[PDB]
Amino acid sequence: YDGQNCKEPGNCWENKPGYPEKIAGSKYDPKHDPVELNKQEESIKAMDARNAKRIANAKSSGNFVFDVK
Amino acid sequence: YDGQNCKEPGNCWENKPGYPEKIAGSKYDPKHDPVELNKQEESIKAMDARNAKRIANAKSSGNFVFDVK
Amino acid sequence: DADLDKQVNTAGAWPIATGGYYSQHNSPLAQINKSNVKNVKAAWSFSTGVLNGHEGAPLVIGDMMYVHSAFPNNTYALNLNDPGKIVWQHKPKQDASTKAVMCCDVVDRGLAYGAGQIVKKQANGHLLALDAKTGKINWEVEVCDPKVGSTLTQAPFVAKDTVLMGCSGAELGVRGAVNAFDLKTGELKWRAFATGSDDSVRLAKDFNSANPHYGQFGLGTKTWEGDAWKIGGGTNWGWYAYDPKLNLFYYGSGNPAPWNETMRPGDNKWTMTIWGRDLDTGMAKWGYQKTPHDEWDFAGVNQMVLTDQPVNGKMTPLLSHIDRNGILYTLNRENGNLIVAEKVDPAVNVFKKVDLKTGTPVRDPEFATRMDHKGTNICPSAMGFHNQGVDSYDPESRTLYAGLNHICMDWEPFMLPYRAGQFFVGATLAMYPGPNGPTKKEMGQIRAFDLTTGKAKWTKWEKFAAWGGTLYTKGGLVWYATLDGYLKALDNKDGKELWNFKMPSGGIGSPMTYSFKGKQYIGSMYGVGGWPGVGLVFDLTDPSAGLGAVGAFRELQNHTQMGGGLMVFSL
Amino acid sequence: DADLDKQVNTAGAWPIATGGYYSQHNSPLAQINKSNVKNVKAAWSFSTGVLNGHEGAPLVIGDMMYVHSAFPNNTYALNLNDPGKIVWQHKPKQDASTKAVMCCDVVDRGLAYGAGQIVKKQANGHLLALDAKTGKINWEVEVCDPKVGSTLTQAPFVAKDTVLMGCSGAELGVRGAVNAFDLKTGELKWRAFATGSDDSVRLAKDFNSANPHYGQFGLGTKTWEGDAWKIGGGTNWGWYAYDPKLNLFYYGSGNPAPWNETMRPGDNKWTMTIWGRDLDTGMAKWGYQKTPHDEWDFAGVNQMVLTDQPVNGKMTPLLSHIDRNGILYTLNRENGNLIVAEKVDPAVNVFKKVDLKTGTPVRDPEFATRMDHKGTNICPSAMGFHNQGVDSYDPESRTLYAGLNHICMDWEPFMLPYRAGQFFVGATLAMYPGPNGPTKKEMGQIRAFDLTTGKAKWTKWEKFAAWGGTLYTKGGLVWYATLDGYLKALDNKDGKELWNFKMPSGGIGSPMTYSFKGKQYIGSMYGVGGWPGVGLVFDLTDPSAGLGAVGAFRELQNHTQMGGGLMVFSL
Ligand SMILES: O=C(O)c1cc(C(=O)O)c2c(n1)C(=O)C(=O)c1cc(C(=O)O)[nH]c1-2
Ligand SMILES: O=C(O)c1cc(C(=O)O)c2c(n1)C(=O)C(=O)c1cc(C(=O)O)[nH]c1-2
Ligand SMILES: [Ca+2]
Ligand SMILES: [Ca+2]
Repeated sequence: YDGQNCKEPGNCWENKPGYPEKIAGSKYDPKHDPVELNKQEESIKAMDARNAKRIANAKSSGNFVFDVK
Repeated sequence: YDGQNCKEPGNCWENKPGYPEKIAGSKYDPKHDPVELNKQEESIKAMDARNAKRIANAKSSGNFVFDVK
Repeated sequence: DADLDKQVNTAGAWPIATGGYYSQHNSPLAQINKSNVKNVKAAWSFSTGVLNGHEGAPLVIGDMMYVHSAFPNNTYALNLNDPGKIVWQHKPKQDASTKAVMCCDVVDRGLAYGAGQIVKKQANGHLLALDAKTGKINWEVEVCDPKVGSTLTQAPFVAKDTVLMGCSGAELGVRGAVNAFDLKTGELKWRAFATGSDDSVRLAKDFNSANPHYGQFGLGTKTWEGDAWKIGGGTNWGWYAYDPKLNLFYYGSGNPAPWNETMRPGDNKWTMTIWGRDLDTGMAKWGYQKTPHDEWDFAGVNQMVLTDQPVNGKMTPLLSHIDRNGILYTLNRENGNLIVAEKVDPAVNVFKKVDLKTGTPVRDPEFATRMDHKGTNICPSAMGFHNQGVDSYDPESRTLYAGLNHICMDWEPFMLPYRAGQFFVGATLAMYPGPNGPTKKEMGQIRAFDLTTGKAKWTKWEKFAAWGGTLYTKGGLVWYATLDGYLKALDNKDGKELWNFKMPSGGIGSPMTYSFKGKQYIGSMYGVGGWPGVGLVFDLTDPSAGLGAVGAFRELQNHTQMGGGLMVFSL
Repeated sequence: DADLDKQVNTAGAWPIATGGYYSQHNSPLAQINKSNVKNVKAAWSFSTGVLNGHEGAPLVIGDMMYVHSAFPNNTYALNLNDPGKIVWQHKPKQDASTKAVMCCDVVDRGLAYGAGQIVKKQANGHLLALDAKTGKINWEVEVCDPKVGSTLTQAPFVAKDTVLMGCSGAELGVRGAVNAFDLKTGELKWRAFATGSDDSVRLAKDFNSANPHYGQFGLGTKTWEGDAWKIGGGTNWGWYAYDPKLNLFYYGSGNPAPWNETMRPGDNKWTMTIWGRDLDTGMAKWGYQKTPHDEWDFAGVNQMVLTDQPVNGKMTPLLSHIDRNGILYTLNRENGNLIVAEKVDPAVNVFKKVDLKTGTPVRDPEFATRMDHKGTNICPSAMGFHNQGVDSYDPESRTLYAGLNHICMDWEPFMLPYRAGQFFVGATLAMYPGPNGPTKKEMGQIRAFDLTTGKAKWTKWEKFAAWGGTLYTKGGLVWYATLDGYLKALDNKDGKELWNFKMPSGGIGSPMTYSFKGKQYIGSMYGVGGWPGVGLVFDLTDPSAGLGAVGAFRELQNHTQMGGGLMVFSL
């Protein structure tokens, strides 16, 4: 794996000799929990909702307040 | 109470108008707990004992160690 | 915006952390020069009342100076007519738990300015706009969530009516993204992620049209196995650059997560990428991945320096960058063409070289990392041959004065699960000085480079890593602070040390300069910390602790202690 | 011992916190003078890496400087040939709970030196002797027990082969005592209490033979009701003085406990007493109680200054002292004869005057304190018109330059029980500026005095209290640090300000001076704290918090923030 063998432009990864092409089902399978993986997306969704509320209030009341629901 | 009326040399205290000459039994009685009052003395004795052991040991070991008992 | 531009064109002001839109971090002020620098003395000082690493540098707008501290991120405004009075201050109330998810000390790289406001962030993820004159809060919004390991450390960047801000946290699996907010309202305009679908990464229809071999569409998911990209890092916590003419801003995305390379097969795009994005829409015009499938934590967030110089004879709009991987890159900032890719020091061994034709590094298997194997004598180390320091450029001699690190490492990964809010590293390291120091003990260098050839002009060795960076002033001086506590000035011609002063603590920020009432002043923060100071800051003794930095910097405590403040100098 | 005497007689050295055995806190070094002081500049600086109040000043022995910090009481040794290298350091491991029993910030007034050792203490009650060259611990002993509210803050005092050390804690009912330890082994020599039986107080057979009206025997218990003297206070945490020819050392015992005067009828001897004790046996030759039955917390621990001056044409061995109660005292240091007892400022109203014949203050009932009554406009306040500052004396013009406080108060006591290890104050206060400042807001004064008449020669007003004290150098300069952050130099003739420098944080210690390689240096600690800075240091907002100091010093935070370090200056 010298990074010069590309199967597609911009895609030149190769498994190192002795290692699997795919780790799923191997001894290196990370076995990530699907729910755990989506926590960041759920966090941003809630965060964006709180900000939108803050921006909306200040726009109509003319006064900006952080704590609001 | 101007501090100039001394019953004995070096003893010129006087109760202020309306206050008792002795507070024991008055509404200003501190009611100190004899057990609490002796705490300091008890602490100093134990402390002196610990230091004595440290000094003795060092004088008879050429090496000073604090955590010794 | 127009206000910021006015300050930028005002002689003696310092409204931008990197010195200007091009981020050349230099100054035309020449009152202090090679002939009189020996007479420079301390003018005054100011303590922040906080310890830990004090990165960045203050801002000067008109006759006002704005100073910032490490966590809890306090802001102090002072009028230069009387440095003894604090006009206004902002002291955030933050949960102490925030510090637990910060990888590399509770640092803050600085404030920003725009539309008569001081733009400041807090480690806990809040971004605020404060009236520059009164400190009144105009707006405050959430940008990052510490609960999932996301925090804020980099300085905000203002261009036109937009504020750019990126969260930190790749060591906790945080998926990177540059967030854009309205300067006047704090409203989210858009955000461009480092991994994922082309829509989330925000790529223009002509993305990399000039260099198709760099890769184009669908790679944000294709170069990963499954949904590994969701926690694939790529955070951008470094510095930005902006070209008003092209309306493109530039920055680099960070390292992929976890550090264990075996747990994430694939090129891992678009982590470790130099970007050229439209400021208005955030759509990427071009993107070059410097380190496909990182195996060393070479977070590619380093400073982007824009310059205009003749290449082979013709004037060309350039972008230069010295990555953690030890390679000095110079590209056409208009289309992304790769022009220069040279090692900053011959010790670099992770790559044989960077092929300008294929555009990718020719990897040396002997120094790769992988499960069930202990890699040894790998250069650079994860701290890189260049980290968060801001370097300077002299437009006269066309030279970049870089603060480099000369540290290599031993590395071995191990399996671990991902849990939001917890660290997701998966590697044990040991770091030590590189092999080229005069006595094989030196870990820092101030090295001058020609950006069109990538060749060095001179080198000055330092006992410890040159973490903060350098400042260049037209008087012919290169200023920089050391981890051991000195502010120094060198002759830009040969690197000869001309002056120095022993500050209270080591410096990890880059010096700045301004003029007030006709006098030129030099300002530097002090207070050691950051990754190099973790052992000292948190009283660690295990050499492998601090992600392997404790052992390498064990002697630092014999030269400096913690601190937090600003020292200003002048004639 | 002989080693200390050697250092004392070495030009340019600074082996004693107060400047010498007589504690005149001055220096014959005249390199820096009125004609060139304007050219003084910062030489170097050093951060302790600790915040909170940084009292005291460093010691200089040979080419070595020893610096100390606030709690946890770290010690740093530096060779002046290279301030960038810490030769050795001692960083104690102490339980954080120790801070909870300290009344007035976690301060440390300094180190001592004797027999080639650095004598240092820790807030938690330990006293140690370390080799001055290597830092190796020769001996470590227990002196105070935080479990009963006793801690250590004052600087140790070395005379001959004895180390004098006194515990702090009167606000917690700690019975005061001066403890004497063998310089070489740390063995306890004797202990002299402030209250109790004559045997425990250690009174000589001829105690006060020259002034019987001061009181003699049996008063340590007779001037109290019952066993109240057991938790009677009288701690000595200030400064000492020593006369080698008479072999007498001097110091003042503190305030009685609790602050509620109604809970302790009687003169409360021997609290607030000026003592003249034999160094070998600890036996008191004389003792003068300045404030019988304290009603205002005028802890009588202030500096004792020994001078030899003509009184009405008659050369006399004197002892001068400016107490918290606002009275300047001058006594014959041989027999305790009272010579001068004058108000340092006309605002003092707790006493009409001090009668020289009766030897006691003529009390003004209108400004007394007592249960079920709120006293108002009482001057001085509990902070006193003089606190822990170390002042200086010019032997040529025979003038004392005093750092004073101009603060008064409202006070009301309340009943409370005594529980070992817990606070035992019993009073609510409100403090504010005295009535004589130019705008009635000024709380500090530098005032020059003739110690034989008690008359002032000149006054310089300061916005905040002059807490640290002053240093006088033969060049005709009065040096001092301010709470707001400046180190200043005044013309000793008229108090005219000739030079100043803005340090990182306010200073609460007194400046020191030394010589190295033919150059005179001025050193000053910085890092605001102590009682005046409690509001700032602990983020307090209630005006009555901090024993009433928070409200009075509310504006301090608009001038300075916390810090911790040393700054050195020279030509
Ligand atoms: O992946 C990330 O988000 C992240 C964040 C930070 C940061 O924001 O301090 C650092 C790093 N990585 C990192 O790789 C690193 O070398 C580093 C050094 C420092 C510093 O300030 O000294 N921060 C960071
Ligand atoms: O009664 C005592 O033992 C005691 C101790 C201390 C101390 O050691 O800090 C202070 C006081 N009292 C006190 O009365 C006071 O005014 C004071 C000021 C300070 C200071 O360092 O600023 N300490 C103390
Ligand atoms: Ca990283
Ligand atoms: Ca007291």
